[PDB]
Amino acid sequence: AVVKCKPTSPGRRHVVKVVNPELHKGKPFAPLLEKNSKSGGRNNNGRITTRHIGGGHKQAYRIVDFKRNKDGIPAVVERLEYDPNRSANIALVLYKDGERRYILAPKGLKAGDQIQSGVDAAIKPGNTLPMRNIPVGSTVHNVEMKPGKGGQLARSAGTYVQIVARDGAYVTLRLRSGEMRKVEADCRATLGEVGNAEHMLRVLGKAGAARWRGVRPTVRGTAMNPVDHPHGGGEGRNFGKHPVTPWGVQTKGKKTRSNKRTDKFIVRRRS
Amino acid sequence: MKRTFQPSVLKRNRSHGFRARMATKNGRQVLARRRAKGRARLTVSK
RNA sequence: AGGACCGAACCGACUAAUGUUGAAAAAUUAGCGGAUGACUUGUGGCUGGGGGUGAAAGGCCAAUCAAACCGGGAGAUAGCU
RNA sequence: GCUCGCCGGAAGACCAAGGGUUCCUGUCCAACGUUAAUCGGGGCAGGGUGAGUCGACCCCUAAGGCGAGGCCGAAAGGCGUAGUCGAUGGGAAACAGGUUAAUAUUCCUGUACUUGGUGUUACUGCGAAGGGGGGACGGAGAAGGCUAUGUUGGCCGGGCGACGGUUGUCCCGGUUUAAGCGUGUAGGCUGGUUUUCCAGGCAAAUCCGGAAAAUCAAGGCUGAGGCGUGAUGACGAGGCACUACGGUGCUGAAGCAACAAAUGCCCUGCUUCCAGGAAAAGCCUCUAAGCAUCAGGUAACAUCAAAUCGUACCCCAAACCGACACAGGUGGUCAGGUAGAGAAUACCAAGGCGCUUGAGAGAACUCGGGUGAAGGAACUAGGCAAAAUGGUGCCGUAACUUCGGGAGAAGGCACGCUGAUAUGUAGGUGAGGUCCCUCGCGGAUGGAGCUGAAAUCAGUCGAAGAUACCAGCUGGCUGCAACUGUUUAUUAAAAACACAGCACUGUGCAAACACGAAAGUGGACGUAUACGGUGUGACGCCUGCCCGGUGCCGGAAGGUUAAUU
RNA sequence: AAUUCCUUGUCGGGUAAGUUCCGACCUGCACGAAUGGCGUAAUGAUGGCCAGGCUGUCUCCACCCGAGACUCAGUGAAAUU
RNA sequence: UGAGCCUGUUUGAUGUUCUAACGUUGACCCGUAAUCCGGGUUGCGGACAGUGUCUGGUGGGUAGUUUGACUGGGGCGGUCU
Repeated sequence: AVVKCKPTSPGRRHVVKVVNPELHKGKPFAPLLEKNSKSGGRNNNGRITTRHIGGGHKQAYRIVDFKRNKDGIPAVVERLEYDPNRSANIALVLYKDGERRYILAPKGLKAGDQIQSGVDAAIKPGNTLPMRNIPVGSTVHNVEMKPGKGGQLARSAGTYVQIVARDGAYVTLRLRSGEMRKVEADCRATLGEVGNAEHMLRVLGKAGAARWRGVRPTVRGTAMNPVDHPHGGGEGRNFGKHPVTPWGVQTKGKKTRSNKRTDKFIVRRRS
Repeated sequence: MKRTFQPSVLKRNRSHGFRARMATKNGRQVLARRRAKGRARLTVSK
């Protein structure tokens, strides 16, 4: 649900929250945790290579299963959980042989449901099959790009992909950007779409909210001196030049892709 | 008012010590220069 | 509940007087702002000079910065005093 | 030696970092000490630091560093695997009294605890570089149980007062005791036991995870305080005999109860929120290769061991960082009384100091302060500086508004002391005595003793009762930036920077982009509801016309055009 | 008008007297729509103007309490020439 | 399908197909007690991609420098045979 806050303070006047009562209140499953340290945007030379990163809350990593092997064994859903590393919720599942795992939670999945993977599974949300075995015209998420590698497309909150055609050993997909693409028909996918579709209806409200997530302030190039940026200088407010990046490359229109190795798999670029 | 020099033995020894000088090719050149000049104290280590 | 209110410890530096071969190569006395947060503090670590870092003042990098310090080319050149 | 003054959340006491003999005793006054010096942190000589339990060393890892083979690079060299280092974090064990001129949880007296090696006896399936458990973790809030510690009464010893009174409802002092061992309470969490089966934990498993039956309803873990012992002991005002002025030998009274009460402990607990809150070992279990007469495991006794380095002194300062015996800077711990909301402020306790030139006089002028007839901003660029308001309870309070605010708006009234209601009220705490029951640190009744607000009525003193310290000035019209925040260390704190929100554009993952001759690394253990660049800057109503010039995006017919031949 | 040279433009308000201030007119030297246009409650050690209380800021200065300046004894500098 | 020689031969261009050079930051086995490295088996690409030498375009991202004299001061104006 989406809730507005009341204006008891100027920092609270403009806050909208997404509240979900079905998420677990407790500690996560321990045998599937690891430590994760912060970088500040620095590489092994010690230099800043990506700007505006630093600080925030401490987080631990949850091992999620993007391969979805283990065909033939049904699994049941135990609970849904909050994860600080991504923008989608996760789910804990228990197999009939006594094994536990974390998976991405689709839309409409509760506690007490069943799921399966393999060539001879049913067509229902949460099940996994190779795309050679899925009817054309379907909506899927968590799609592989090589057989046996793991999902790499449509993993964010509310996203999905469409199967548009099949021809020979390949299938054609429509992606969220508007692109049409080709992939081998032996790849795997999951039925449905990713949940938590209200994630984009939240307003942060104050600068500290962005600071809580590890984001540092942005300084405009027009406010610097000529020795710092191509946009600096002036007696007052002056621009008089075509906008460029901090390293002298034109922004606002120029294209940048160059990869002749993969050009045979793009059918039509995004419009 | 706070000033520039604030002592610490561990940091002193990790920065300018004998083993630090020996760990690198230029530090050995510092040691050779000082030996050729004939200094009574070669490094900061006691 | 809150980048909420009044106010000590703690962190700052808006006004005036003194001081200017000072008690002090930037301070003292009387007032002043924040004070559960984008807060403050101890120990260790990483980024090196046409390079770093910068909520951006050409600011800071050991009382030195529109290109640090030390040694060398070196007795640079000086139609000038 | 007697009097006076100053600090007392410090200007007292104990440490880490840093320094290194400044510590104690004898002797000297040339130089050092902003003056004299018989004195000194000065010169000279001698003395002083005692550990199985405090620290370091040692076992274990974080950020990061180095790195056999390896990949890459004109040389020099760069990055990295198996490994090995690195605390600011995890890992066994000790208390009270006495003593030196100078050391003490180390020396002496009394009473304790922990980890290993070897031997004897009695029972017995042991075994890891591997599997499982544990260690093991955020912010804020509330109120119940306690202790440190304080006040008063009872008890014991002493006193009867330099000037009116003081055998009493009077005055002064003391009333202290640990670790360990036994008991398992206020309280928190969790159903217990047996049998059978199984695509999981690389292989195995009696251990963990999962499924199906029967049976019992009470089992288990954690836990402050109090009580007993330790203690017929030690300490203790004072007395019996001399003093080297530091002290010796002996003796030695009382040593209880009530109330108030922490920011400390139960609490790594409980309730709630989103920004979702370290690693490895020590420790408890499970088996594999292997050994099974052996070796090994559990318990009881006897004996041996626990090495090496630090330990003096200063530590908000004359011993550290500032060239100085410099009005500056420097992290942790302890927290008495009266008034007070308080760690503010005033006066005191234990304890520590009067800051290393003095003595006179009482001119102009300069510095820091107190008071002012009549007027009340006439001063000045400008009410600059000064003067003024200031507490608690109650009455009462406008335009405008994003409905939260504006608001402590503005402007008012009461306030000391003594008596009664009530020889101390409403509340709080709680002993004897009487019953109940598995019998205990139990339940019900009961009210002695102690402690104790606020209000109303009638009186009374002064010019003044929030009497000292402490402690908001208020209202009306307008420019700029929505707001909390940031910045020119040392003449500029602002309308400048950032910000939540909005829009354009790039980017299909070996992503775009950035650091790198390269190998590689960040972006990210992320995947278009994601990530990078550019401009505007909460919110409300909005954002018109121009593609001729310079950029960017698409086209490919015609003209011009490189190496090469 | 943080924008207007001519300019102290012209009219109204506030004062005994107002080149600054508030409300209007339009002759915009040389405003104007994300190098954004017009508004806006709350907030500000931010710029401008008017009131009450208060006063040694002032007419115009007078007295007092402390630290120096002055005299005695000890020590004992500086810029410049 | 266009050019040379006596239908056949030599040599260009365009378009399908193939595997054996080359790529793999897909899966499995070993060195091994190892998310680096090498070898082996198997999928997917495939003479494309990528690197060396030569060559045309773009290139204030970075570097080395030039930007005259007379003159009732200099600049603006005028001038220099």
